Amino acid sequence: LDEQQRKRLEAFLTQKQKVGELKDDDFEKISELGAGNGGVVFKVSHKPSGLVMARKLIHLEIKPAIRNQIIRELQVLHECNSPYIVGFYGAFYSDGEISICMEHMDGGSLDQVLKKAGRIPEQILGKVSIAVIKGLTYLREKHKIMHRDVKPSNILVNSRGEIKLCDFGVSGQLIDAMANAFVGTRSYMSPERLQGTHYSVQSDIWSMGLSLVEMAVGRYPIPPPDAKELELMPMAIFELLDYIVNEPPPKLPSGVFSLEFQDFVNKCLIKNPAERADLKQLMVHAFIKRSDAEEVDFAGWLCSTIGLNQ
Amino acid sequence: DWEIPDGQITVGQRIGSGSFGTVYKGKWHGDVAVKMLNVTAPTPQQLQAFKNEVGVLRKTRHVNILLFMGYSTKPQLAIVTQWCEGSSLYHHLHIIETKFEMIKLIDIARQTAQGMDYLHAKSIIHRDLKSNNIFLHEDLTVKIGDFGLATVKSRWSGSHQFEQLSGSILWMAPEVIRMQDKNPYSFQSDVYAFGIVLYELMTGQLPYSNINNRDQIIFMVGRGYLSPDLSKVRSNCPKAMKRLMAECLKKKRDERPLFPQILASIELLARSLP
Ligand SMILES: Nc1ncnc2c1ncn2[C@@H]1O[C@H](COP(=O)(O)OP(=O)(O)NP(=O)(O)O)[C@@H](O)[C@H]1O
Ligand SMILES: Nc1ncnc2c1ncn2[C@@H]1O[C@H](COP(=O)(O)OP(=O)(O)NP(=O)(O)O)[C@@H](O)[C@H]1O
Ligand SMILES: O=C(c1ccc(F)c(F)c1Nc1ccc(I)cc1F)N1CC(O)([C@@H]2CCCCN2)C1
Ligand SMILES: [Mg+2]
Ligand SMILES: [Mg+2]
Repeated sequence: LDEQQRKRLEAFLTQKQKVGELKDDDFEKISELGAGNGGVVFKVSHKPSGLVMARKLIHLEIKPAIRNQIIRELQVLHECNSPYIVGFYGAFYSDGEISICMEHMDGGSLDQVLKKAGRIPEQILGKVSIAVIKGLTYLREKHKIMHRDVKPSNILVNSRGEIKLCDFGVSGQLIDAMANAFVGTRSYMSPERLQGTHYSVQSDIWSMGLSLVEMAVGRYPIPPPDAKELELMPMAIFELLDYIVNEPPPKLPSGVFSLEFQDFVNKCLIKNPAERADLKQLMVHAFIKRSDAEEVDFAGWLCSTIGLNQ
Repeated sequence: DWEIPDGQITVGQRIGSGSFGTVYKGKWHGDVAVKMLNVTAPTPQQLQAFKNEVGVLRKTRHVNILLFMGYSTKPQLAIVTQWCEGSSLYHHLHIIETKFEMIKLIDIARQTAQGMDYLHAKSIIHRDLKSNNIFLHEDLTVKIGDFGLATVKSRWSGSHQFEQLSGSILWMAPEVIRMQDKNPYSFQSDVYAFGIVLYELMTGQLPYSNINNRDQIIFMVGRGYLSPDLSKVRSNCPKAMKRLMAECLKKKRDERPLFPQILASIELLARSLP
């Protein structure tokens, strides 16, 4: 890995020893970090250890047998320990709510950031894609875990310039139980997965690509920009899903994005999950070879974009 | 004017968020259910259409229908309905796993067509029939709540409201999924819902139990490619019953029966029952 990463990975492990049983009365609410369409999240202080975490709260109505399995299966996250994966402090059920406790990322999700930034630069997106590719790999090799839903609000980022994956599918029950609860308006579901076929990291890669393009232009790219709004530089959910399956994929705009980057996404967004590139290939693409070579000040760009200092 | 004064409701414990509100247990001449609507955009055209809709719902009285006790605009837009003592069908079937007797299952379905018929008789489309909206008052009687309210199950931008899929989809007829029709909500979109409810009763499961993908379900049901696996009907469910369920579940909405005939089938099935 790296010297500075091994500092950060052990610094967490040691901050995690000061954490024991997570009791709900062991917590002080600081601020709300926002809701989602499954849970709501709080920045919180763990009274015993003194740490500061994020506490995702999922209020579900499921039979206890299932709940007890979801909790069992979330304890698998004590074993995810990559610099590309958000840290995990514990998970428990109390008072009708599953709590998942994780490290605070003070930058927020890339979605929060994309709204603060309009569109995101390619030099940046480059260093993001490197991170996601690395996180998706770390989940497939060492855990045989498919993320199941790569999207900008599931990538987190912090003022030390780290880019990390979160909200990934480590308990199938929990994904399932949350989705009947609140159907959204958008969809990162690859077209095979919408038709019942599942393809290991191939269906995640598609989500990534889509997310790349959304961040790159500043708008969710289905359907594509209506010719005129492109030069500026509502849809029914059943129809987005019909479009994803029965229409060509989205593409970057010409000329304003590098040839290497328009290609990287287009290989990501192939509707056939087998022609679509895999992790081995993306990792050694032109656009990644270069963007890895580019030295970019990520933390400064982030803190500038949020309205903070350095 | 069916409004209640501001400081009339003693809003209490927060209970849960649904497809179009957050419900707090209330106090108002006895316990109530206060649902704080997600539409907190009280448009001029809206507030007069929701006022009109509360007019119709206020005068709907039936033993299998949840009492619509009126509404509130101060603080924000709210709704007061009878508080149900006792758990919802969904909690019974899928959380507590109440071991109902075969005859009682039928009678839950009978009492439900019973009520749903009254709705359609008073020309009310439910739009959102699911087992979460059927409570078992003192475990005996069936009470159907969360009916109507089309004007606040969508959000508004002027005098036009975009109808959004919200909440859970398992009960949505395929024409409601697609949203491609004029008004896709119909007496058969309600009947189709009822069909899924029957599936819950006859199988003890929600449909599409083997698909942990939501969007997959949406696409496939809308496109006609997916419908409930009916072999999962428990072994001792009346042959006459299974068939009734499949009529409601007909993909093309116009093959589905209406509640007048549905309720009839059940009572026939009830009577002739060892
Ligand atoms: N560990 C975290 N640190 C900081 N912000 C977070 C963290 N986890 C989530 N958030 C943010 O808090 C808000 C709500 O969290 P979350 O439920 O994860 O959002 P969501 O992804 O849009 N919902 P979902 O579609 O169910 O995944 C969002 O604005 C997230 O970006
Ligand atoms: N009249 C009521 N009395 C008591 N509990 C209620 C009442 N109405 C709803 N609830 C409960 O309130 C919670 C959520 O309410 P609700 O907004 O109706 O969500 P939902 O019914 O699951 N979906 P939907 O009704 O289709 O929007 C659940 O725990 C219900 O059992
Ligand atoms: O909240 C989750 C989530 C779902 C399944 C699961 F196992 C999880 F662990 C989840 N959360 C989670 C995972 C790892 C870390 I580190 C921290 C976490 F909070 N999801 C999946 C989600 O993003 C959406 C909601 C349902 C539709 C598909 N996924 C929200
Ligand atoms: Mg998330
Ligand atoms: Mg209800």
